[PDB]
Amino acid sequence: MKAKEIIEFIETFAPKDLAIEGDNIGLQVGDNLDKEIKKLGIALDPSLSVIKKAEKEGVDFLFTHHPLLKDPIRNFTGVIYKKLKILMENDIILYSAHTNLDICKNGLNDALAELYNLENPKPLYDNGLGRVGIFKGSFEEFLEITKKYIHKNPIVVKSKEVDDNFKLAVLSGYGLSQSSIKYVAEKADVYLSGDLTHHSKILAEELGLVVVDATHYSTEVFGLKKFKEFLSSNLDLEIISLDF
Amino acid sequence: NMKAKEIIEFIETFAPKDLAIEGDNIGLQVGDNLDKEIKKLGIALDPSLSVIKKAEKEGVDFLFTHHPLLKDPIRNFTGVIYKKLKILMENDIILYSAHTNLDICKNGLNDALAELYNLENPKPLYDNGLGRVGIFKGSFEEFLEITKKYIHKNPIVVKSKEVDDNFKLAVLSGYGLSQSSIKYVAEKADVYLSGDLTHHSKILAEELGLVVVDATHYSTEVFGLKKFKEFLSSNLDLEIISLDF
Amino acid sequence: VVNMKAKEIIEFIETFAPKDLAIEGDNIGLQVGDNLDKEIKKLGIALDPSLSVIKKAEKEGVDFLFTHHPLLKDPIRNFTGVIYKKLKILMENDIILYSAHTNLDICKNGLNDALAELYNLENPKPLYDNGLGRVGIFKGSFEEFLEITKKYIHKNPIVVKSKEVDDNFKLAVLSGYGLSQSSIKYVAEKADVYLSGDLTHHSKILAEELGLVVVDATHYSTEVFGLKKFKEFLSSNLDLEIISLDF
Amino acid sequence: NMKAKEIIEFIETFAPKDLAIEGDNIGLQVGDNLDKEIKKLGIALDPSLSVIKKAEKEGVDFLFTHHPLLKDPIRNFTGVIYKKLKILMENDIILYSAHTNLDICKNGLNDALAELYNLENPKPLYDNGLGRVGIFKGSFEEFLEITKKYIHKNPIVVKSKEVDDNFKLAVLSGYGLSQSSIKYVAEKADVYLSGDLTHHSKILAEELGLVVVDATHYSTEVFGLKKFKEFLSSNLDLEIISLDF
Amino acid sequence: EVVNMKAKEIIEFIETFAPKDLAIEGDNIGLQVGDNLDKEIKKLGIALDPSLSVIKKAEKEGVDFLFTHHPLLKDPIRNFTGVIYKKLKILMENDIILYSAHTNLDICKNGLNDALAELYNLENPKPLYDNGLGRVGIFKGSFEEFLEITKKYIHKNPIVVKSKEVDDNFKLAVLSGYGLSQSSIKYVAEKADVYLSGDLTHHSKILAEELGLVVVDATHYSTEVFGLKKFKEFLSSNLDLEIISLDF
Amino acid sequence: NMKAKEIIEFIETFAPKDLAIEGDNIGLQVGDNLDKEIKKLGIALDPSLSVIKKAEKEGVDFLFTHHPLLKDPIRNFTGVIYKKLKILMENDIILYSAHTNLDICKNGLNDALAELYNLENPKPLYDNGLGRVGIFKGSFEEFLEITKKYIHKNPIVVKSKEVDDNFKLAVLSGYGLSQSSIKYVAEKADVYLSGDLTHHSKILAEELGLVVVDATHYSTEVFGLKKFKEFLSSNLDLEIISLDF
Ligand SMILES: [Fe+2]
Ligand SMILES: [Fe+2]
Ligand SMILES: [Fe+2]
Ligand SMILES: [Fe+2]
Ligand SMILES: [Fe+2]
Ligand SMILES: [Fe+2]
Repeated sequence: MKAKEIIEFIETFAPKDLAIEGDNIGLQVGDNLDKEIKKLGIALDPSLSVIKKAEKEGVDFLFTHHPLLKDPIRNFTGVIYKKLKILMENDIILYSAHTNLDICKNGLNDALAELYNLENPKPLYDNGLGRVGIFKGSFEEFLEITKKYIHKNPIVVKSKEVDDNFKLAVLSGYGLSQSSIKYVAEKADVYLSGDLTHHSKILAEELGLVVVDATHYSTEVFGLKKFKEFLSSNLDLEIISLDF
Repeated sequence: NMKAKEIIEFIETFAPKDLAIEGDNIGLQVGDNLDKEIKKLGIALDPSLSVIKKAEKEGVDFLFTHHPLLKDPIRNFTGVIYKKLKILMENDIILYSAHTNLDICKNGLNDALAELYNLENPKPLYDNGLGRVGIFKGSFEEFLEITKKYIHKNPIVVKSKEVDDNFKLAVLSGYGLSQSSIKYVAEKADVYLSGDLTHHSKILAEELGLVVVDATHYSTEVFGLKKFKEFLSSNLDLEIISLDF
Repeated sequence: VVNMKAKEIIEFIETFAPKDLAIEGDNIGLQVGDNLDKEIKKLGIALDPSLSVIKKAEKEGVDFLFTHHPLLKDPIRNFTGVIYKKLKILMENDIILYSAHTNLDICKNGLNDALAELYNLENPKPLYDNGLGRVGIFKGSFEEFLEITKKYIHKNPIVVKSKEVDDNFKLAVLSGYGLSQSSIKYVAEKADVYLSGDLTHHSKILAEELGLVVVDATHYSTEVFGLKKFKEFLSSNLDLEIISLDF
Repeated sequence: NMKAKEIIEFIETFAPKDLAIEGDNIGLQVGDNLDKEIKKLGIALDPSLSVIKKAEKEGVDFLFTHHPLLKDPIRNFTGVIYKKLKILMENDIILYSAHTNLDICKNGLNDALAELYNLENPKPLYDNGLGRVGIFKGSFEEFLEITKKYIHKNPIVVKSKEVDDNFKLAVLSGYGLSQSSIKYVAEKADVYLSGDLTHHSKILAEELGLVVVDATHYSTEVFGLKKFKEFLSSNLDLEIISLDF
Repeated sequence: EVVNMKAKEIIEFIETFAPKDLAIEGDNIGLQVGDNLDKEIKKLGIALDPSLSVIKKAEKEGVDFLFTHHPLLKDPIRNFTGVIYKKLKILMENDIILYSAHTNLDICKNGLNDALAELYNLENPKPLYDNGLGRVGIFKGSFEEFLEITKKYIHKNPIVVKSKEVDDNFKLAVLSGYGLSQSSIKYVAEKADVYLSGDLTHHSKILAEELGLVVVDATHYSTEVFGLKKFKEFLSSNLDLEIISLDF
Repeated sequence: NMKAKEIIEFIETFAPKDLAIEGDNIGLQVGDNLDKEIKKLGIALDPSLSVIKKAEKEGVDFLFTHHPLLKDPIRNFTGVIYKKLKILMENDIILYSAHTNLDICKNGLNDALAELYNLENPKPLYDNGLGRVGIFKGSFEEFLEITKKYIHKNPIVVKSKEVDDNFKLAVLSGYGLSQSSIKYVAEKADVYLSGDLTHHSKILAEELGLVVVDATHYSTEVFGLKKFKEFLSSNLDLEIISLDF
């Protein structure tokens, strides 16, 4: 397969126009997209160690969920220099699907909704991010699923008691901003996401929203693993994971 | 028999308001007549709803907090903010905050951390005076043991590289672990002690080789806030209690 | 005469003056309040949520305070001085404060319609694109228009008589503050005479240059005319004691 | 006798342009050759169309106004501004303004008001130098009588509270009655004399207990402008007339 | 059979050919200087620029209505001194109307860009930019023939940035006026082999060389005046009015 | 045996980075390890693709340019910038720029022009230090002949007016012929020597009566850049070649 064909397949699953405004999705680093691809690597982050591992494992198409850069730059030194040097010197293509992969059908948020078997799931935000629906079971059962499948030691902000058959909101990645807490508190009893910080914990306690931080990494890697299986099943291509 | 304005004078002598960084909402949060006599002072990290309820329950007349009531301004009064204000106003509880001016001032929250680790030749970490950095005269393991004994029993350690003895330690009380902070501090220190670590910042520290120790936002401020509470208790003839620590 | 829940009063008011009619950025709706199941015995109406209005509301046992102007235009993050005094009174008495501002200016039979109907404007149209103000032909003389103004709105309006006004002229009306320099420039292309409130020096000079006759019947009176109509409307439909506080 | 540039130098010695507040469009409004000989100088508050027509009718060569011709810039020349510019350009009448620099300078428009009321220990009201404030050594009624005799016969008085003798009086020539000004001045004075009162500012003054006297924008400026005109007449051998006062 | 027209009739005619809503966002088109548009017009003058020398020549020649492609001012002002004072004074004391059709004249059918596309007989021309500016299509011939046309009809010594060899039947982009900004070079490199426009500067030359876009600078003036002459001929054919050109 | 950081130190001593105007992207463009030993330094006006290819071909390990690689920041790497970065990174070629700091410094690109024309009592043209202006002690024709001999054989001359002997000459290396520059310099000089003339600026200069001589952006910079190259060659024991001049 050619790089552009891999990109075509991925964009059919996760169309770029589903990405939220300003999200740096698509080609991160690359020039010739007609090149035949020897090995595909999948990672959450285009980190320096991921990129070093890509070169070591002979990966020539590196797919990541997070973009290489959010903020644009005009000097190339330090860590970004080391990263670009490896990608360019080895002609490794770097391509990202970020919020388009969060939002698309069977994408990262759908993977969470399906894991918890949410009843009548809907998008949490108007832009399509996150899912919300009824968890048909006890709070304890929800926690066991979280601990078994996502993360063993989640932070639980137990802001109030949770009855059976509650509204569960899920957001893969960083969903625990203060403004998100305020928003989700109007829509759900429990909010499962990642990257909890102090001010957001206090706000959830005030609003009575139960928050479960199963970490940014794990709430995304759960769906990313499913995405990797989908690619492996459909493409005649060697595919490896680099930071999971 | 102290007046609210005299408590405010005492606090602002320790932590002058002009030390606060641009835009920080410090000073009087809620209150009108500052000639009011104050019988009981409450100290808290956060002006949360539960802290404010506890203040009312305990007969607190002056509520001092590190964090301001609001960061972003509002023009409607409903829900939680309505509930908070209602309690403060019907009890005429004054709410007053010292935030980054208390981080930055001499013997404030960052100085308290610097003194705990006995930093050699300490300097402000940032140009605006936030944080401290200097040499820790000992091993990484000794630095960790101090952290576990006095700050947080189990901090997250991002061990991005090996750390030699007599290393450069930067400390910042509260939330110091933004991505831009990681990048900045990596140029100034081997080890960075602060709070509120998140994923992108963890990855960035590993790339840069900066060892990051997250002893939490709460604990890295409450360490110094307890010192500030003792300082107030020693100098003021006033009943003083802590509400969320 | 019975008691209503606050949410029922709000629902009625918003059917008359829908919130989506408000112009961009206008702070309309709930100003101060939490539980809208609160039972309401006495509804108070005011132009302004002033300190004296709020004191009178407390004094008169008002449970629901409706005002045309919002409590705050610019948001705040400290609560001291006057705003402290106002909120303390409202919160201690759990008085709900609710506002309908430009949505009440713009809606059918709202404040601007009330003026257009008073002057019996022929073929009235909205004055601005956002629906604010009204303009049409006044079927009469300038003096007849002034006497109507004097009888119903304000007895001694300031008249900037920029030119002679012939019978059957184009009259623009805007309830409240409609006399900014940019408004004078805009309305000068649309009307012979502009009736509104809050005239200041640079706007007077500008009107004289443009030949636009301006009548300042005051911000207060040009809104209160329609606010009285609104109060009568509520009194006719709601079984509630309803009082006016600053008019 | 005199060239325009000499008239300008004299005015700018009295009211230096660097006194004008940021963004104020002061100085040469319309003109090219400043060596032009000037026989007749006209002074006006506003560079209005009727003032400019009168300048042309009276053979004015140099038109001085307090207010600038334009606050906001334009890139098309039609309607009233076309009419104004055509009269000035076709007659090579120079139009020059001193606006807030004339408000702020020593013996300028605000100083003229301070001196009329014989304010004790006067200070600038704002940090940028606008307005004056000091003690009025007399009763409220005496202050009002001075106001009515020398400034405007029927000022609007917002009597927000009782005013005792020897009160703090703030004065600002022109438009000083914005909401943000009311809030500011309420901290500094018992009584505020200025112009261009509107509804929201009246309500706010009542809430704050600030007594406000609107003696109008026009009259509170023209008082000092008449003084300025006499000063010019005393010092320049030039025919000098006033156009809108 | 030469008569006087009212200014508003001239404006109506021009705006029928080049409607104001074709002008790009922010473009200062329409009436520049003037008040009464019932003014009777005996002599219409056409110019590229409302320069001081053009306005002086207009006054000298008794022009009553001055039409220019470029607006008098792009950026607004609030003081009237120096050159703009000199210009406005001449226009106002003589009550000469100044009116401009700028990008609406660039974009309209048979406007300045179409005139270039037609001169090069572009095959299947399309607007170069989405807002309608410029034209692009196939030049059915050799690069050398394209050059000969350029030299004969537009400008005798055009600057050629020969970034690569150009084969016959290439994609030719044209933009009348200043089309050679860096952002334009980048954009057009994706759409054409050759870019004919005006006002080349150093950074743009380097960028064109990097991208392999052949750029031909036939000057800002000449790439617009070619079409402006057509426009003047069009007016002369349709209005029974004396019409002269002032800076061409 | 000299290190990249030592080359950079030498250059920044001559042209300190703090002389660069606000926002100018000067300093290290591409590079990581500045302890690297440098065997061959290349000097160029532009970090163009052809310059960078030539640098690789000639074995240049330190590439110095006047113009920065990027003015506007990017967050994707494709096309031409990909090709350029790849060549630099795969060969570990350092790219370093001194832009307006080299324009402004003593004996920098603008001083070099001022010295060529032997300007009398030269001063900076702009407040930020850009450009130079002073008296040319000779005729306009003598000035043109110097230009033709040393800078550019055939400069564009916009002869807006006649020029008397001993006129005021302003020089600015590179692109100095913006419309706002034309307006500014017309107040300070009779003749303006710079580069990159476009139509609107030509018209404006004719209106103002400012004589403009466009000796091209490239040539007015390369003149001083050659001087800078000789200065480096005279002081550093290093192979130094020029790449686009
Ligand atoms: Fe993420
Ligand atoms: Fe904090
Ligand atoms: Fe109003
Ligand atoms: Fe004024
Ligand atoms: Fe043009
Ligand atoms: Fe340059």
